[PDB]
Amino acid sequence: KVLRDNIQGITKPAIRRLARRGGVKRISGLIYEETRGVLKIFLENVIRDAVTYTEHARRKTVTAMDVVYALKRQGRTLYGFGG
Amino acid sequence: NIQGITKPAIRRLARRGGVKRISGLIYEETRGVLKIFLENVIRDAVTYTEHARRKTVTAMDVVYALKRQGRTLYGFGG
Amino acid sequence: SVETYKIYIFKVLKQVHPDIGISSKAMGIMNSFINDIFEKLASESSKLARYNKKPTITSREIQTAVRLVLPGELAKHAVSEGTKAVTKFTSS
Amino acid sequence: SVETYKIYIFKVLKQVHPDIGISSKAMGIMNSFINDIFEKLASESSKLARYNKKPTITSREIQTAVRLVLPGELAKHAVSEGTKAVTKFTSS
Amino acid sequence: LIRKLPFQRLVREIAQDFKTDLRFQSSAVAALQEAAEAYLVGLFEDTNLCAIHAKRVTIMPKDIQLARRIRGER
Amino acid sequence: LLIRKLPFQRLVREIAQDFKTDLRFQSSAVAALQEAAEAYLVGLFEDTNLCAIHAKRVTIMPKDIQLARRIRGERA
Amino acid sequence: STSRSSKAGLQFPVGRIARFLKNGKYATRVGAGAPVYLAAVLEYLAAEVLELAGNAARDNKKTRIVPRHIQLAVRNDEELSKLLGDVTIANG
Amino acid sequence: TSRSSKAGLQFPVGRIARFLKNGKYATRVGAGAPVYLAAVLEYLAAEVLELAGNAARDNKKTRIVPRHIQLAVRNDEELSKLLGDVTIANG
DNA sequence: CACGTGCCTGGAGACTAGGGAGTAATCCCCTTGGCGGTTAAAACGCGGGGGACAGCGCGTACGTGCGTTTAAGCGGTGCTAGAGCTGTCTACGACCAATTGAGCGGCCTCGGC
DNA sequence: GCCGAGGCCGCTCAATTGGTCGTAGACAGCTCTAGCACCGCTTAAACGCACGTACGCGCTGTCCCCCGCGTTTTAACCGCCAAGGGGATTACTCCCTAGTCTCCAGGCACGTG
Repeated sequence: KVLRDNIQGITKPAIRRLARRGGVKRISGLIYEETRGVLKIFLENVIRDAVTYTEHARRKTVTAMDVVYALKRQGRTLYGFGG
Repeated sequence: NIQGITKPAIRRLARRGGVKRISGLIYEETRGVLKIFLENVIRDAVTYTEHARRKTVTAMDVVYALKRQGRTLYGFGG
Repeated sequence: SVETYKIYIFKVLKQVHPDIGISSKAMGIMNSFINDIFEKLASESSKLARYNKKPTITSREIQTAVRLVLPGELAKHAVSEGTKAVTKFTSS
Repeated sequence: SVETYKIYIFKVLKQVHPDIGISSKAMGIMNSFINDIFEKLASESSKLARYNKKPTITSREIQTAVRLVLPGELAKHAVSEGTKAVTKFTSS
Repeated sequence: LIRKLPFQRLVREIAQDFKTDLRFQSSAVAALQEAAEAYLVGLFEDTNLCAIHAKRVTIMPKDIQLARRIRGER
Repeated sequence: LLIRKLPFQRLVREIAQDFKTDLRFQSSAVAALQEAAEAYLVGLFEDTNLCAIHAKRVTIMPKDIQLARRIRGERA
Repeated sequence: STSRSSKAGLQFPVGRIARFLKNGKYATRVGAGAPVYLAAVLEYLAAEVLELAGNAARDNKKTRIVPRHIQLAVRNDEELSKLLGDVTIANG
Repeated sequence: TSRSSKAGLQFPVGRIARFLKNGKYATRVGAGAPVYLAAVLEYLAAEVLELAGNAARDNKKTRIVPRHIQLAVRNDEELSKLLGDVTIANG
């Protein structure tokens, strides 16, 4: 069950709504691929740290505290998912 | 005493960074930025001096103050 | 079963604003914020105790941690409140 | 009096570049670099034992600190070298 | 803003390259989605500042590149 | 060093006067502060140059520095 | 039988904070003024955050703080944003 | 014999062991932790020294000076992120 | 979501017993201050040409609407992997006393920049 | 050619090796929660296409305002001396906090208008 081409699940309207919430009025057609790349890098960093925390505790499930600690390493404190 | 950081000093710092031509209003903004940076670092350093019951600011205090800001400094007693 | 600062946060709210309440999720967020600040101050105080080779953590270590981790006016007001509390505790 | 990493860094230098020497200020910078990395990997190994109610710093904590501090390929090479060293030490 | 299920699939795909045969909690995926949306909104704010700087209104990939350069992200 | 030592030392003392009266400074402390300050200003000027190039310019104005600082997060 | 929180004039539990500082392995010894100083700094911080959140809720013609109102307290005051950095609140 | 010869390392296992004991990092330190810092604190020194020596060769020198270390830190993508913004004295 | 009632686990009072922090005395380094000479760098004025900024016209590419197609959200069922907790035992690390050589300060000597 | 990197030498404060002791961690078992897989129907969101006009971008011109240069001013910098605060170390006496047991009420869950 190989997974591939799932980066296109971040559809054009999703990126466009995110930009609208950020104040962007006009979006060029080349922003979308760049947004996919940036999101992929961010997710790679966070997931790498979270998997490190998961494998420290001898687990096969990534939990909310792992992601919270991974984000906290990045200076992106997250509240409401435990602590 | 902020005027001691003169126009050619700022110009040399800018050239070190690759700037080719400098406007006339850059100098005041640069002085303000430098003041803010020094205020933060010296505040942390003075806190560290207070912790040690001292009246002198040492190199380690400035090193720690800059480490709090992600400005790791090497060669001054590390 | 789990220790939380719900009663104390509720009391502080009832003092600052007598006509506003808190939702359960807001209490959870406030508890998380309090725990985060407590951990940030405790870890810094431990680091200062360790660096200076001090076996004990005193009020001066906590004062320095407060002045190092909080921004300016917050640090000043927090130092004032803490000194007031410590003086009132020692005297009485 | 003051213990420093001076002989060790020279020994490592005369393994990768046997013909290049090194200055005293470069000793200062490398010693500071080793100290910074050591306290990083020790602070993040103590915070992985405290937040687990574990009174021991095993090799597993050091590996997790290595994977959490160092960048990707650097971390992979470091964990490889550390595992090799621990295997050799346990075997002999 | 992002559909939940495509984001879940993307997160699992990325996690596959780091540790195989991995399982997730729902709270973990929700936390990742919240953090990712916040990060992208902040990036778009800085991108809009960069676009305003250059006297235009349409944001372009060079704006994202400059914002991430100044931010220090690689 | 690109900044003369005495003006920077006087500036550091003047700034420190507002945090505690009657401080003494070591020479090493002023040297470290000067090095850090010069490095910070050079990095800021690099970012300002990128901002100026983005706007199709070769002359940097204060708006470039403001944008660089704002994206960095120092001014808010 | 007067509590240590009543001797100081606080609502946060001095004893609970002391016990947290003793079982968290921050230092082998903890003084008598450190639990009374955090319990005041934390109370002041909670009061500040609750006051700003209540102001935000009152401006929105509501009389019960909900997680969105905390995200407007911390994202209007520069000091709180600098103290917490990039803070994301759930259901906000 | 020594604890560094068992691991085949050039760095002091015992000195790191006491630095990780007397620093009050944890109550108990394992037997394999000092032989894991020493093996990680030697790969990093090896990498930095290799890059510094490469920089020294590029400048037609036989010695590593602070300037060479700063160049090595700045050119390497990974070492720059590990240390952040590092200013090296006399660089 | 406030408000009332029973319970049980943790905070408080009193006490004694070591050891860490306060506090006084001393030594001698490093900081602060003043002064005179030289001289490198900063300041001032000026002429000019490079560039910043406004205006204008073109044509590219975005946004909005509309009809169609995709697959996401939901609600049930089913099953099993593995998270969380408890109990028991063997192995590993702290401590302490004897042994012995690696590493730090000082020197003399000698070749890269 | 000569001053900062290299090798040699004596000397104390570690690192090791060896035993013993108590307890922390590895490991085996078991109970129930929750994460994954599947299916079917609904329908909201994504998608593709068409059309118009908003605006990115290249070109042109004009004024202004940085830059390089020459001259005069000034204050940084080096060298020297004095004098004295206070950082660094040590020796002592005493007050603070850890560990224990008895005493009891604050604070967690759970049922309520």
